[PDB]
Amino acid sequence: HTTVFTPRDFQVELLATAYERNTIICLGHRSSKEFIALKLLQELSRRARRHGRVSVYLSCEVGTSTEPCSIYTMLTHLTDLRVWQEQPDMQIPFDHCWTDYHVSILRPEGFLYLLETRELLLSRVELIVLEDCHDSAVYQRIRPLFENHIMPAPPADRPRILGLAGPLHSAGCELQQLSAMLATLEQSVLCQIESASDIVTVLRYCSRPHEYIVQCAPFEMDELSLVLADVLNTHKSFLLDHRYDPDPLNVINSLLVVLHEMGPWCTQRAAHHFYQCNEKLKVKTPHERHYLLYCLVSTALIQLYSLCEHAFHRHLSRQTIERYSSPKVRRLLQTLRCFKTLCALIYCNQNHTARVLFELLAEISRRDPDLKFLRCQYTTDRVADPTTEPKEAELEHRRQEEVLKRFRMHDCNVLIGTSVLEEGIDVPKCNLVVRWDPPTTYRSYVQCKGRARAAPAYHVILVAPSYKSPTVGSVQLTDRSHRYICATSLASTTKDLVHQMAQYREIEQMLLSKCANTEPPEQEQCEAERFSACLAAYRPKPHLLTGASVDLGSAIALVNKYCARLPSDTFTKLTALWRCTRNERAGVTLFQYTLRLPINSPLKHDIVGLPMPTQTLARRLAALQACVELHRIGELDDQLQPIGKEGFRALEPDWECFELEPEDEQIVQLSDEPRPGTTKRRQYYYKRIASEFCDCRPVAGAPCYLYFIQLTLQCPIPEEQNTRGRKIYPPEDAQQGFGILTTKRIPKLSAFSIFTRSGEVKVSLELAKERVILTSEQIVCINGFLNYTFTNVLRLQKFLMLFDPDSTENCVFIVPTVKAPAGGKHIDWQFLELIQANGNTMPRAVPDEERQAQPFDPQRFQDAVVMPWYRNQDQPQYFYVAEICPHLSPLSCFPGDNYRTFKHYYLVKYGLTIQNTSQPLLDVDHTSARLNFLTPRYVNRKGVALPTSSEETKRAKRENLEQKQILVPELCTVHPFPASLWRTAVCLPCILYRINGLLLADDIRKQVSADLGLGRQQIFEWPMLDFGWRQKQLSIIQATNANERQYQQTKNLLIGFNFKHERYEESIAKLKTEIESGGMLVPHDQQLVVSMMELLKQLLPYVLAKKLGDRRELLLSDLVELNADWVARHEQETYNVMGDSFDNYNDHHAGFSFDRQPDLVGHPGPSPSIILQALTMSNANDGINLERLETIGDSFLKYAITTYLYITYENVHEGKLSHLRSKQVANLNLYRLGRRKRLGEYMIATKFEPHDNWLPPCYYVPKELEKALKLADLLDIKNLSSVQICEMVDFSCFIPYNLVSQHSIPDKSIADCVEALIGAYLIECGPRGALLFMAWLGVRVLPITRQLDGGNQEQRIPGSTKPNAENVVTVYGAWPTPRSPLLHFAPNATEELDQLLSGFEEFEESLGYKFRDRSYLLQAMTHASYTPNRLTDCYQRLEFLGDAVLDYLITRHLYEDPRQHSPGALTDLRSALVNNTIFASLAVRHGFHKFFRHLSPGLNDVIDRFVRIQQENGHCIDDAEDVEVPKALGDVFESIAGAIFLDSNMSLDVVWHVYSNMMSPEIEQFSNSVPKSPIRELLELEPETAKFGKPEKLADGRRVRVTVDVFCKGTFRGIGRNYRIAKCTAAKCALRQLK
Amino acid sequence: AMKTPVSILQELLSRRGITPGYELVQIEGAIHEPTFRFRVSFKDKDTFTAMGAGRSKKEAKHAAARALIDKLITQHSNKVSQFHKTLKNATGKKLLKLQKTCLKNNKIDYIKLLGEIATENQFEVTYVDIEEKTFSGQFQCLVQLSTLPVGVCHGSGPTAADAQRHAAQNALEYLKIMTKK
RNA sequence: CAUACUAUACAACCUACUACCUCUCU
RNA sequence: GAGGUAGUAGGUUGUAUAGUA
Ligand SMILES: *O[C@H]1[C@@H](O)[C@H](n2ccc(=O)[nH]c2=O)O[C@@H]1COP(=O)(O)O
Ligand SMILES: [Mg+2]
Ligand SMILES: [Mg+2]
Ligand SMILES: [Mg+2]
Ligand SMILES: [Mg+2]
Ligand SMILES: [Mg+2]
Ligand SMILES: [Mg+2]
Ligand SMILES: [Mg+2]
Ligand SMILES: [Mg+2]
Repeated sequence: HTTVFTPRDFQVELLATAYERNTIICLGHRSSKEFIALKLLQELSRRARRHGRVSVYLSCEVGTSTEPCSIYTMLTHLTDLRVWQEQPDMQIPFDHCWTDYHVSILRPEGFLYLLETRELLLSRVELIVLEDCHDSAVYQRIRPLFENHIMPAPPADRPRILGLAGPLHSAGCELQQLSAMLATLEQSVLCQIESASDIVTVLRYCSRPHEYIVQCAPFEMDELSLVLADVLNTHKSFLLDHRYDPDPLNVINSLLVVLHEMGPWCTQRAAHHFYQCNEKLKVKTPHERHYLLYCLVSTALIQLYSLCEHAFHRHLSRQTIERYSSPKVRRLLQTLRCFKTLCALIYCNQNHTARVLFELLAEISRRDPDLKFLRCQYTTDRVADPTTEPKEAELEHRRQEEVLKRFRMHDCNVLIGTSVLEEGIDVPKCNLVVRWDPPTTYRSYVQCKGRARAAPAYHVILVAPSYKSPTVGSVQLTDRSHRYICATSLASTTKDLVHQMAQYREIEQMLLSKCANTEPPEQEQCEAERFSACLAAYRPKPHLLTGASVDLGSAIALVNKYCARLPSDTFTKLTALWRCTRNERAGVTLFQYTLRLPINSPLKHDIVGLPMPTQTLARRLAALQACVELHRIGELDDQLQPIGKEGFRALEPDWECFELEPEDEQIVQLSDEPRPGTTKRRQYYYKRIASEFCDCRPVAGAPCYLYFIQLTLQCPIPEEQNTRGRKIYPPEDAQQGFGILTTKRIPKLSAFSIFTRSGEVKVSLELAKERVILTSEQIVCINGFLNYTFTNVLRLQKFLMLFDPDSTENCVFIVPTVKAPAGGKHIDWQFLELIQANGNTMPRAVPDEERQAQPFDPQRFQDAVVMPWYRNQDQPQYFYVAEICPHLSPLSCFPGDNYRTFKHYYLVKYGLTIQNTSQPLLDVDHTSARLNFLTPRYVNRKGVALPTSSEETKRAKRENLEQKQILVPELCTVHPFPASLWRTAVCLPCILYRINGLLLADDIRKQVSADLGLGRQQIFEWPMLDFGWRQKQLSIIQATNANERQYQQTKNLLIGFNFKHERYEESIAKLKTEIESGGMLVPHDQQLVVSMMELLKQLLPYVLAKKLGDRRELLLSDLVELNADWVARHEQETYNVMGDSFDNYNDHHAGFSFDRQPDLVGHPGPSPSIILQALTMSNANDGINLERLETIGDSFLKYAITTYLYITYENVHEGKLSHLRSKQVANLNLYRLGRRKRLGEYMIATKFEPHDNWLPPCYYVPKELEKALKLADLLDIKNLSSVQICEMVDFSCFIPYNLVSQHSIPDKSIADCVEALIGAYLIECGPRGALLFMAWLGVRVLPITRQLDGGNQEQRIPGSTKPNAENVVTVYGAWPTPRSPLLHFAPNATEELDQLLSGFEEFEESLGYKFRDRSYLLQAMTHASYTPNRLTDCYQRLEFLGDAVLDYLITRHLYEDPRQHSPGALTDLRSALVNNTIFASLAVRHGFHKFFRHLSPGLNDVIDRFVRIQQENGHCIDDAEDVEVPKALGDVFESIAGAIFLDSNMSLDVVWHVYSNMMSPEIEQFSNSVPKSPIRELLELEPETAKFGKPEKLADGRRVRVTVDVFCKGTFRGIGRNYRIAKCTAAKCALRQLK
Repeated sequence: AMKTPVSILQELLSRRGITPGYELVQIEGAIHEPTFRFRVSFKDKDTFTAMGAGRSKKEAKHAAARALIDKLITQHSNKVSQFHKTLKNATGKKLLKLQKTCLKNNKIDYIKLLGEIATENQFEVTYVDIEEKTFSGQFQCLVQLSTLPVGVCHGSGPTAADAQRHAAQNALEYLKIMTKK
């Protein structure tokens, strides 16, 4: 990469040269030729779509069959050009004149047919792509076209004559008239050969190794080889004349040439391979005579093997090869022993020679101690098919892929290949190449030589006597052979092949002479680095001379280190487009060296270099200028390297930092705990009680607010769960109620509902319209009542909890109320006096006389509680009254049989005689013990009800007496609380818990409305807290069509290269003398191998002592100063461009809108119900959850941070913007923001069990009993201090937080609340309210305009913090309009945008949105490798925006589903719907690849095959070779969404409106069914039984295989480009087969 | 015994009424084991309270009741070599005679010698003379031997007897050289 | 890779309901 | 009312595997 820049791949180089002029592309492969033809068809269509011009593709394999050719599919699948290829016998139906078709594919005879009809005018055509013209017949067909249309047509009116002839070196015939053949070719078709291909651009821009031709010796033919040749000539004539009475000549012939050129031991080792192949083939013989023939061959190979083994193993491996082999392998071993990384690519001619060379190299490597560093692998050619005998095909596939893996990375050095190693296979950079055979043409000479790019490199060809027959005739064994059995022309071939090598060098000099861009010699670079290395460098840190340095060599090696390290894919090679140009000044020649940078780079102008005397000096100084401008604009650091992915530093002052609290900093810097921001770490937070409920107890004199708890039945309980058949008891009609006395006013709150034994009851709080002034005796009255209600009646008082009548926490009074008989409600003072009259009273075990005193009353036991006094004395169970029964008696029938009547039962069980027999009975049911009435008792949260009771058990429990509970009214004590008041009392704790939670959410809303003007501060009632409720064969043909353009090509570049058309000898003789005398022919008996003022004067001879002055070197600013003075002195520098016009012009010339914003000014903010829901964790087991608000809040977070990272950093690419987003979005950041702004303590994280998780009002926990492991004294010390008087007076036995005041909460759940509150603020108060909430939390994502406070601002324009010591607010403003990247470095960049955007109006009609700034559209389409884009950037960092826009659009639309998906059905309906495959499928379906601009070959092929397989599918969604997906096209689908976002003044509604017409029918199709993804389905339906394996590497080098292992069902494998696509297709084939 | 210790404690305490107090007081809601801890009381006015730990709340109640109760109380070359030994096990003196004597002499009748060698190593020969004529106008024959795998040798001559004799001499020197080791 | 959104299987725990057993209550 | 089941349904956390950007 050092001193030559980096070359473009040869396809676009040929594209640029054929853009420049007429060009005969001497390219072999038809696929690259078709890519090049496609690309100049669309570029000169863009030039042609101005006044109306047509470009033709006159062709020869077209117009006999009715099928479209490959170029028809290529050009109507992948462009918008309507091609009209001439079908056989066109009749031109109706009025269909040829003007309205862009490409107009034809036949040459057809082209003259409309040329003489004056239809296709030769002036009006813009391009004439004549196809393959290196053959005689096509030339004779083409001779009437250009013999008759050169004289009337001036070269001004003649279009470009692109002609895709074959590879020039294997073209036509002969060698003498080669140059005259090409000369007549260019003179006929009016062209110039511009062959710049991989044959050429390894010689030109890559290393050129010193090649060596070595003669070994002729094989002086010894006695062993004499005997072996005698035997083989004895059987050769016998095999020649075989017969049959009612193959083997090829395997008896080609064995002899191994003896002729490699020796007798190699003859043995090749006869073993032939013997194994013959015994493989001879068993399947169906013919008797052929069986005898193959037995003859196999036994002859046997006797040759045994003769050689007995020869050199009884009479006797380095010395063995030295004595019993040919000098050719001795020369090979000398060449290999001269070397001591080595990457060897020895070739061969036939597939058996490779294997005997394999045995030879292995034997020497395992025997000779010198060459122990030789790892040998080998390959053959490929002939057969998978259709016939797939066992051999799969075995060869698995062998060759392992061999190429072993050669690939570093293990195997010597790889003794065959003809499959030339095209196709990608291999490591070769060091020493040994062509064993002489090359057939120049193709096998430099598709083996012109691959070694390391340059300590040698390409050595061992040569010998040529392939000629050493046979003697049909004679039998000789007398000398009998004696051996019983006892025991270099110059001719070398002259002809040196003439052949001189012909190859004439070919390569011809190819270099046809190159457009000329190269200086390496002596010029040696002269430059020797002479002119005294120019001052660039040191941006110049005080220390050990760091920054850009010299002459480092500059030219430091632009290929910047352009490579850029955002690019595998379909993109990035490079700088250098141009030299010449001028003369003061009688010397100078070379201005213009550069250009990749459009990926933000150095978006040319660095027009300064002149130098040579060209390499111009190159090195222009790279100096490039490095200087690179660092001055800021792309380089102090080490003059590109900044890199991590190394980006933010510029806005709110960002960077990212410093947590020290309690979080210690863990994030120690790394030994569970990580913060994750659910693995836990922290205990205090349950913050409300502001209005802390220190609020009314005192004697202070008028306190009274708040009745108004309950109302809404949904009565259906009778299917009424297993006891009890009466429905609505609390609205109940005479006695409950109320709250407090001294801080409760705000307006949302009327929630609890689910009790009478159904759903809505709970509200209503004010008393007269204030209550509360005296001092009534203080201890209420203090008695609270202790009674929450200690005796409901029994919630724990041992670690005591009644503190002078308390701070939970400090609200509760009063028993009553309906006034005249109307209204008030406080029941008589009831509190009655309650105070009897305290914790022992129920009285009354004697017989009291029960004998009065009869039954049917008014005492209406609304009563009937606890029994004969059992459970200290605290009785409380029973309701359900039915009074006059049809039962104490003498009535017993349920069971073990006892008699109820009176008799009561005397026999205890001893209570009943003195009333005429009394009725009481059917009762128990009181509540699970006090949590928050959740519905009989319904899920999906809505579908749980099962109710069976009719048998319900009828039994409503009829049979063995169930139910029965009490006599004279042996039970009526509790003072009526049953209606007991039901209200038992539903009190859920009312108070939910009212505290709603007040906490109101507290958060109050805090943000105080801080950032976000909502009202204090006050209309809130909305209620509601809980929510074949063809496949026709497939192969299309794939075969793609492989068709490879298939014949291989044969077309293997054998034919035929059909010649119709000074050199002196150059051949000169090259012969040069190759024989210059040491490049190794002969057959040797071994292989100034003063600064005058230097400145000659350096710039175009005054110099003043600029030099006293110092040593010259500054670059001084250099451009003298050139600018020379410009001002001497008029103009009119320029000759020594060998671009490719880029030019710069160095030349109300249905759910997604962004609904409510008026944030004068807003109530969000409702505390949905802030409660966002504060409600999923562990709460409640009817509200944050988890559907977290997945919309997270997506809005990611979207808004992506947009702000796009607007501020208008020069950075996405590779570090994603790093900044991953900093600012991560759950560590959201957790530290939540812990900073008090969110661990505001959440609910447990099922509310009132016996364990609640402080009742005016109760106080000492907060020390949990860490500890009379009562009046305990009071008086628990207000003073805990630890000192405390000490003075199923593992981890130190057990954490007491349950009543704290709740354990993980970090990521606080991040979940952060995202959930972002979503809650989003839903209620718009996207702007969400943005201001994130600014409130700490992620600052909006601009700051610090303005002066305008004298009690009053309105408080929102997002404006409280003023500091000076009256200055910090009002947040809206997002800024970014910079349109129409980079005006061209004087007419608007007309250049209109020219390069030609014909996209079809795409605009295919999308609907007419762009107002089309540079965004061009930035979205342009690939990273579309180098003629001198107008904008590439598309990567805009796809970065579009992905986030699409993720938010999908997740906010799918959140709005009435089906109310889970978080998992919101992920899975998204992650199966924003995928690269489905994005690519809508891209192909809605015409995106038809307007995607790129200049990459591999992406063009991939896009072509995918559009073919999609167009055969109607655009619907061995080895498992499936079609790869164009990742570029899915990224175009994302980036067009991004460009529509940015071009529309940043609105998501226009993006959704445009993308609905593509995505939304398909969206309903996913939203009904269950799509998943092929790897996800194959691991879902097989939840454990699939196991995916480690990668294997194929033989090709750009293919990976996968091998799914579905256990005990089938092991399947598939291939693909990378791991992702290959794994997807292998699991897809497993899914498709296991159905 | 089949009664749980919760119900055992309830039965033991039912002799004087009494409603027990169960209160879950202490959960370690840790990262992978949620451990519960209840505490059992015995009235709030005069005189008992124990604690109980567990992994599940039913087991927590059980352990608390238990505490309260207790408180109350390659190879082809190997085939070639195996062929060499299964030709070697024919250890007759004819093989040594063919090894020691120079076989320039063609005076012997080779068909009886090859028959003796074939019967020596339990083989049998088969002659196939091709009836069709060569371009040189001479007879050609091929001889087949039931070896491992079966083998065919060659001979030709102006007569069919000459072809058979040439193939027989080929078989003779053939067996001579694979009796040389 | 990293970083958000997470899925399935398996394990533990909690919670709602339904039908039956043993005790208790009746 | 308490305890033991059995099933359905909700979750929560851990482990393993994996999707999508
Ligand atoms: O013991 C439970 C049950 O017998 C009683 N009960 C009675 C009547 C009715 O319609 N429903 C009902 O549940 O209530 C006792 C406790 O049940 P909850 O704890 O309130 O579910
Ligand atoms: Mg209950
Ligand atoms: Mg989750
Ligand atoms: Mg997030
Ligand atoms: Mg989250
Ligand atoms: Mg999950
Ligand atoms: Mg029960
Ligand atoms: Mg479930
Ligand atoms: Mg992606």
